[PDB]
Amino acid sequence: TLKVIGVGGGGNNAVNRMIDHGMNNVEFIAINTDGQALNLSKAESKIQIGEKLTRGLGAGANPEIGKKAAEESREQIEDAIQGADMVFVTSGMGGGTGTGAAPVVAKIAKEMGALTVGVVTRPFSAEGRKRQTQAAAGVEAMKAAVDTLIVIPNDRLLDIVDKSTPMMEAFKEADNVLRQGVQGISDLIAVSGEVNLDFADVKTIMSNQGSALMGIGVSSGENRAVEAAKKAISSPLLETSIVGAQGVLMNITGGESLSLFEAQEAADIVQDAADEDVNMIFGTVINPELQDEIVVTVIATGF
Amino acid sequence: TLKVIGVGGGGNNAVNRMIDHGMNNVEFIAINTDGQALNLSKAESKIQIGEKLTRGLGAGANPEIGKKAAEESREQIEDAIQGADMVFVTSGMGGGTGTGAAPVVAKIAKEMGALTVGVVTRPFSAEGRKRQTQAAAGVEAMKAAVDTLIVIPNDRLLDIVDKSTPMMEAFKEADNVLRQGVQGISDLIAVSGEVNLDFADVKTIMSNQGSALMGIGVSSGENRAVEAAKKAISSPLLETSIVGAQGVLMNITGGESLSLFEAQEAADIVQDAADEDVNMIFGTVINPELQDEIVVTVIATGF
Ligand SMILES: Nc1nc2c(ncn2[C@@H]2O[C@H](COP(=O)(O)OP(=O)(O)OP(=O)(O)O)[C@@H](O)[C@H]2O)c(=O)[nH]1
Ligand SMILES: Nc1nc2c(ncn2[C@@H]2O[C@H](COP(=O)(O)OP(=O)(O)OP(=O)(O)O)[C@@H](O)[C@H]2O)c(=O)[nH]1
Ligand SMILES: [Mg+2]
Ligand SMILES: [Mg+2]
Repeated sequence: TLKVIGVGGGGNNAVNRMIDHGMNNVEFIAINTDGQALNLSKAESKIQIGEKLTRGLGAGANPEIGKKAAEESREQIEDAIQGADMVFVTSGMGGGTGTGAAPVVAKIAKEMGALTVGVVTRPFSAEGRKRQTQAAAGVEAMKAAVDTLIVIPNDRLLDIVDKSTPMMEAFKEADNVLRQGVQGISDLIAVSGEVNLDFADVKTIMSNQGSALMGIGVSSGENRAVEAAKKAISSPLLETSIVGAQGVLMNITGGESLSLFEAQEAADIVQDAADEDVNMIFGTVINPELQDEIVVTVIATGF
Repeated sequence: TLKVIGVGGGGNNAVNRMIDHGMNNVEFIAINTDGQALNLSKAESKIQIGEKLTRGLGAGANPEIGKKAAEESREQIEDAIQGADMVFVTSGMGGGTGTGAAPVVAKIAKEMGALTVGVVTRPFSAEGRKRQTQAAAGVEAMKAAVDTLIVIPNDRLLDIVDKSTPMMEAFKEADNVLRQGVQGISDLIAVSGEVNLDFADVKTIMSNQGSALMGIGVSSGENRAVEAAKKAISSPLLETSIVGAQGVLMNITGGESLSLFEAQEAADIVQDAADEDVNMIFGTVINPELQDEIVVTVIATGF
């Protein structure tokens, strides 16, 4: 009676999240151009489009490919729609597959008679200008091919999460913040007994200082070192009041691939942000359970 | 070498979170007045204080009890400190146990020679005026008994989570938002086949409307009905632009205890917020996996 079709990479991930969470009496269909990513989809129906233009590879962030690739497979798409009274076209706008194919997939199911509802997201502004522009063009194309369209701008995703967070889960977040503050110091000073830092350095930093401020920044990807350091500096506690810090304690924790040059980089970032006479000591921790994300946590004292 | 002591209810929950997450080379101690809650603590060291004043019950949000209850057990507290070079006093300020005992526990370990570091949180402003005032008094007492004090105001917890959220986890949140939007409609209309709503009502609401806006609000506790409805109305998509909605679709999902009067209440809240000529239909879903929290999700159309 109801069919939900995830088109694109992020569209498939949302569908897989709809399945892992208990969802019944809905028929799932995964549409994508990445051959490998469709193998990861838990959806019953899987449709690969545009194999002649991509050879099983991704659409390559070009929405013009996504438009044609969906047109080349008009046959198979209509077959999966058959029998549906209402259809959900869930996609992430800004890419090449979802940005181009989702409007096509919508117009097919709409002209086939079903109630076509689009449920899409605008990308984060940090993803670049081109991805935002392509998304805007796709949302306009989506609006002209659906009965109703739901637009989720990722820039306002933080507040949607806040209103959808119960008070029980809120304290669980506060629990993890207290953990990150304590672990950020203990994993740096008392580190078993091969080679690490000592105590007298930490003593001078925190002995009878008084009020302290904390910042946490987690980042991954190419420029993960600069980004994680920037995120930690712009936390509400330290964005306006690290320049007066006379003592700084920094913990950088990363996966197996965490280079030592990457550690000095984030250290130099926090060091420059602090006072000129700052007394900064830092160290590095290798937690392999983190795949390739780093967690820069910094404590500031003095004032 | 390092000891972390969670004093109070929330203090124990943070310690248990420090243990479930892989944390090594630290000695955990749980201090509290709730006899049952200390049975739930995974900490190796457990200390119940003030059994004569509370008989194993909670301190009752009176910080004066927490001060004496920690003084009555000065003996056992000093025994757990012994051998520590640095001690962490993690507590939630605003209560009765943590607000009063944590300053005492800190001054004991500080005069015993260890490096005393306080890691506490201010309560949410939504928790009341008295709990904020008691926390402010306790933070002042904490500051006068520790070497350094870390203050986490829960009002700014949302931004700390944002900077500590990697881009991989950010899309996982967006995945769950798309799920909540689609599930909020499918669980309302096509509901198997005993007794529920029909299709022609949903057809008139969404046929050729165009742009739509979504709001999600999750709440639990005593006044959970009004709160969850208020949270959904003040989402970034609907807080400024539901008054012009000519059609509203509302899904209220709750646990086993979800009363039917509770459903009409939240419906009347959203109904009043919309336009006078609004065409609102709604329904109720019982998901027992939710213990006692409700999830009000609302779709708006028209404009
Ligand atoms: N909900 C959700 N959105 C995502 C996810 N990953 C990326 N996005 C968003 O979707 C936009 C486009 O990414 P994709 O959907 O993967 O692009 P695609 O069309 O599937 O991939 P290409 O065929 O190479 O163009 C990005 O700008 C992100 O904002 C995800 O895992 N979940
Ligand atoms: N980190 C964290 N903080 C919490 C948690 N629960 C409550 N809090 C905060 O702690 C403050 C006081 O709550 P509790 O710590 O439970 O008070 P308590 O002293 O342990 O309990 P009483 O002995 O009855 O006074 C509240 O205002 C909350 O803001 C939690 O689970 N984790
Ligand atoms: Mg992809
Ligand atoms: Mg308690």
